[PDB]
Amino acid sequence: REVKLLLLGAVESGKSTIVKQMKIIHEAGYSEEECKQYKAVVYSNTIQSIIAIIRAMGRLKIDFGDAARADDARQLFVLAGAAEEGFMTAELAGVIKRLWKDSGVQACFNRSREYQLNDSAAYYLNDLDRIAQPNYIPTQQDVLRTRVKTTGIVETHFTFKDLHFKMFDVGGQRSERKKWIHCFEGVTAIIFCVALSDYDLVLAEDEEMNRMHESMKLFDSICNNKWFTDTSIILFLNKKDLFEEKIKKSPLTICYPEYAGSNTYEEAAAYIQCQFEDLNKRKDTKEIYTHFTCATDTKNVQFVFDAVTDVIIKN
Ligand SMILES: Nc1nc2c(ncn2[C@@H]2O[C@H](COP(=O)(O)OP(=O)(O)O)[C@@H](O)[C@H]2O)c(=O)[nH]1
Repeated sequence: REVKLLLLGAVESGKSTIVKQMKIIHEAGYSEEECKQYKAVVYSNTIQSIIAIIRAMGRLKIDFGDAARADDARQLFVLAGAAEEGFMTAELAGVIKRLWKDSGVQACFNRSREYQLNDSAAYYLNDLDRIAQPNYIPTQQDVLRTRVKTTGIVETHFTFKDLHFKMFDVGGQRSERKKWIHCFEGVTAIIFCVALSDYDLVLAEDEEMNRMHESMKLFDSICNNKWFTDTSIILFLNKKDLFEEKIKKSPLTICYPEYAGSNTYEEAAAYIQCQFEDLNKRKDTKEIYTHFTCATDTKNVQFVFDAVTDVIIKN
């Protein structure tokens, strides 16, 4: 039997990451010379992250801890504002390192909810020593942590439990098209991704438009959509890892001011699940299957997928 799966969700919820995890787990996986192809993405990802923080400092009126840093800030734009592709040298690596390490820079970094910063900003920056190497070759995790906007509809075929799957990633924009989406009316299952860590984030261009709400609004559209009653709805409350760390310093009340529980991972996460599951009108007939995930964690996606597949077979 062939199972069709449609990944839906806002931008940066983890869709391509899950697609990548399917290749790694169910297919070949990323080869040494396949990883080399992201050597660049990794550099580009890293350069942009640091530039964003440095650029935010001004916007937020934050000062370097050391003034000799301003000379490094200037040097970053010279090396970056010269190259056209993501590269990496030893001088560049020094600049970035000294900046990363700076107190004023760390201060701006801890107020990242105020600006737009790649989630993996910190990961690449804390391993610059390693990714900066002359022969550096990205690892699977480095590839799973990259950030590439998928414009087209991506798909994958893998086999699992004598079942052949066909995953479709349409992206955020197309998840929205109320009409278009109709072309997918018979889908076996739909995996809807939500980024838990977005609760205290604003949607850039909109800057006052909370993202979790935007996702909540989209979940509502699909969930209660005529074309998917016969379609299973799986909810991946993704980024549980960054949520665990954020929740202990950024209250849920920022997202849900009516929240009265306490701000612990267990209570707050449960509050988010409920808010989503409750958007389901046909709650009588239709059941939503929720899962807390970490798309970059291959062990998690695997355990979790085994679970998803066990449900699809059952119904
Ligand atoms: N820490 C962390 N990073 C994640 C997780 N899921 C995805 N990412 C990162 O999220 C950013 C965007 O994810 P992506 O899968 O490109 O999302 P898409 O826009 O929905 O396809 C990338 O940097 C991903 O590596 C997660 O659970 N935890």
